[PDB]
Amino acid sequence: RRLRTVGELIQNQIRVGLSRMERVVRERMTTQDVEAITPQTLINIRPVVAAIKEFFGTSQLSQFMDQNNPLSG
Amino acid sequence: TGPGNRPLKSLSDLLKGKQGRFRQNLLGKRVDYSGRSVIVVGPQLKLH
Amino acid sequence: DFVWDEEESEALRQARKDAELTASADSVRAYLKQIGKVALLNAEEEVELAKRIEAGLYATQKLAELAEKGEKLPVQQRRDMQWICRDGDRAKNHLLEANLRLVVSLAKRYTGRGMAFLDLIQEGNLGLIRAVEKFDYTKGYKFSTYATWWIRQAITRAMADQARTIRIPVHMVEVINKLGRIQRELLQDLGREPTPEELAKEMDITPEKVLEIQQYAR
Amino acid sequence: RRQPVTVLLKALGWTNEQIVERFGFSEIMMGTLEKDTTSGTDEALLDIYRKLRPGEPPTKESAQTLLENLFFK
Repeated sequence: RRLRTVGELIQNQIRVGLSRMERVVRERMTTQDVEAITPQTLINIRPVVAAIKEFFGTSQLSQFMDQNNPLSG
Repeated sequence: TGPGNRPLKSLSDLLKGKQGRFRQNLLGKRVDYSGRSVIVVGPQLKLH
Repeated sequence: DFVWDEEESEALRQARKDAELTASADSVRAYLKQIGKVALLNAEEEVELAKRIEAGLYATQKLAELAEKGEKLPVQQRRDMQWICRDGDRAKNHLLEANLRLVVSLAKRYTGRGMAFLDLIQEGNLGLIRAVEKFDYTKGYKFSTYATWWIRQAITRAMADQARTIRIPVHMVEVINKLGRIQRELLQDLGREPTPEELAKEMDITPEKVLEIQQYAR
Repeated sequence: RRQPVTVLLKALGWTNEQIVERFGFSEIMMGTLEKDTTSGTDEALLDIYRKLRPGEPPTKESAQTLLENLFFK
């Protein structure tokens, strides 16, 4: 058994979002003039931001901190 | 099936399902004129 | 020819599973047996039938007038009129009998989209009833080509009617939901509607299965 | 579905001589090898592909690349 800590938990969702953005790049890299294409025009950040927001807003492991008292937190 | 690609409920389903007519009374239900509270020992009370 | 590749084995595996419904509305075989055999009719015979139909309708009109307002001609002539109306009814029946397989061949194109083959055939039959009510010997068309428009428009109207007997299989809902989700995601990220090749890439199925499953969507 | 383990070894490029040389120390492995209806790599790959892709047409490239994509790519 091992601990998937906060960093790895965030990393997995970053990976999913980057996987979506990768498909975005695969498409719009092959639909534009090779002269006009630039790195900033191949990338759509919205999937990555959406995945991070989804993690921090919906994941069971992201929880309201128990602020009953210092020991609880 | 309806627009959602799900079957329509028929007459039998009124009484067939887990929430059918024959099982409505059996399951627990909320009741009026009721309350709930923590208990403490009333040693001075009579048994009734 | 003879082939027993893996695809044929899978097809028979599917057929044995589909055969679990006896009088399936998707099967026209019993309906075809009920049609029997009636020969295809040429233009002269069809115009003859239409002429008889209209003559019988007019005979019915005049006979209905004479059944009420008196002025009845002697029974000997009334008997010939009574023969004409029956002849018109028989002509209508024969002219409808002549095109049931036309209805079937027009319906076979719409199968697989939700409605059973026999229900589509019934809609086409009613379109044919509509056709015979508007046919005209003056216009001179072949009845088959003329009635084809009525059959197909009736089938489309029934298909495009909000209230229809859509009877999608139980063993297709889950894959249709998956198709919808994946198509939605690909539309949102690709910037355009995905071609079935991309869908097949994502679902791990052959593309023609994508084209087949998409027919059930509405 | 379960298969004799040698069906995998042959699919990976092992000949009966190599399997005997490596696993000859155990009689159950030899009994599995000697009671396997598979002649060589291509037949083993096609047999694996049938189970992996039921109902689909098997071919050399399909099976050979599928077994690699499963575990080694």
